[PDB]
Amino acid sequence: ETYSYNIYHPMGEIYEWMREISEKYKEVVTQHFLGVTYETHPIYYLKISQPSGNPKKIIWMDCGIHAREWIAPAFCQWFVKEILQNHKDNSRIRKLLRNLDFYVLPVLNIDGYIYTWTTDRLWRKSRSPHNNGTCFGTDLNRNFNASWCSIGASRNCQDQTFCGTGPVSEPETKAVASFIESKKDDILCFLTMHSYGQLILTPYGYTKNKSSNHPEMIQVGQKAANALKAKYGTNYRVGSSADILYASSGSSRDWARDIGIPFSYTFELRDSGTYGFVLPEAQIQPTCEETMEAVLSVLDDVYAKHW
Amino acid sequence: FHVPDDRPCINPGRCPLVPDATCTFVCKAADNDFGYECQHVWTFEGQRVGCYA
Ligand SMILES: *[C@@H]1O[C@H](CO)[C@@H](O)[C@H](O)[C@H]1NC(C)=O
Ligand SMILES: *[C@@H]1O[C@H](CO)[C@@H](O)[C@H](O)[C@H]1NC(C)=O
Ligand SMILES: *[C@@H]1O[C@H](CO)[C@@H](O)[C@H](O)[C@H]1NC(C)=O
Ligand SMILES: [Zn+2]
Repeated sequence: ETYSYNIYHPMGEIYEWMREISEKYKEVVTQHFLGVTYETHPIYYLKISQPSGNPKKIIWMDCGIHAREWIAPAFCQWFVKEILQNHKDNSRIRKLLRNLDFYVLPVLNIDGYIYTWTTDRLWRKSRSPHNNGTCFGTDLNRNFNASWCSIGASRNCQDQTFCGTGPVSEPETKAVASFIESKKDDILCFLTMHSYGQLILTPYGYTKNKSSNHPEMIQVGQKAANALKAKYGTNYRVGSSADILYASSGSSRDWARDIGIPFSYTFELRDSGTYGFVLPEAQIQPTCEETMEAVLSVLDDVYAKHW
Repeated sequence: FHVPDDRPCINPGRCPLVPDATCTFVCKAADNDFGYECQHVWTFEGQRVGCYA
């Protein structure tokens, strides 16, 4: 292909990329329908799996739950490309694929993401109408059934953190949650990619309580942050959302930990505020390369726990 | 339809990424049952900004 991973792509190009990458790597990748957005845009994930007789555990990664965070879908595509281009020759990727399958959701909030290209670059929420169309959008990362709407979320539909009309009320959330719920016993690690702030966040947002395996989570997280910084010197902070970012509820990260997935992280990618959400394309390649180091460090650690 | 006037947000809460930003309630005419559409807009130093990551 002549598909550049060093620029931002509108949704139509991502639909075509998923279809092309799936056929070119058909021996190890399949594309699966999860559901449709409010506006009937299809939501897919890519499953990377090297066929074998071993039972597989699952790594889940999703990007673009928040529409304006363009660096996150860029990284999901970078991740996929790196795995696929190196899954035969690279001993470390070949290792991971002997026992893990990767499920990657490149853009979850497709309606909002299209909206940021067509109309409003700083849109965050979905595009579902509320109050007879007088307001639009649910914050999909406040819509999961994890202490739903208890703190750090609004019941006001005009607010950027609107939690929705009820837990798992939006079609995007339903599609993710029902699927994840059906695989939960096999999912070892849940990664949700966001921007910006250069943080690696553990549960929880809705309490300052820590999960039962919090020491293990921040050891893995800090080693990943160290591996990331080694690349270009980018500084990341590791800790629970409530401690180092702000309180929230209904996040997919907390919901995943609550249903028993042992490693659940939110990554907040570049930068620290100079450009914010509108990260220049000149920073896509270095952001993705350093983030790749972090993610493979996590996957190495998760893997070493079992094989 | 009487489109509500733009005004400061009422009890807007924090803007964690830009703590001193200003929240405005902004409505525009729209083709729906009530004739308008509203949202909260955050601005700092003359530019719209995001508050949550
Ligand atoms: C939220 O989760 C609890 C289970 O812990 C469940 O009993 C309740 O029905 C759930 N609500 C939805 C809408 O899934
Ligand atoms: C925090 O943990 C304590 C037990 O250590 C528990 O009683 C409390 O309900 C927890 N808080 C939340 C919000 O889950
Ligand atoms: C607003 O929407 C509801 C549908 O949920 C409808 O019953 C109601 O009549 C609508 N109001 C107006 C003024 O159209
Ligand atoms: Zn986000």
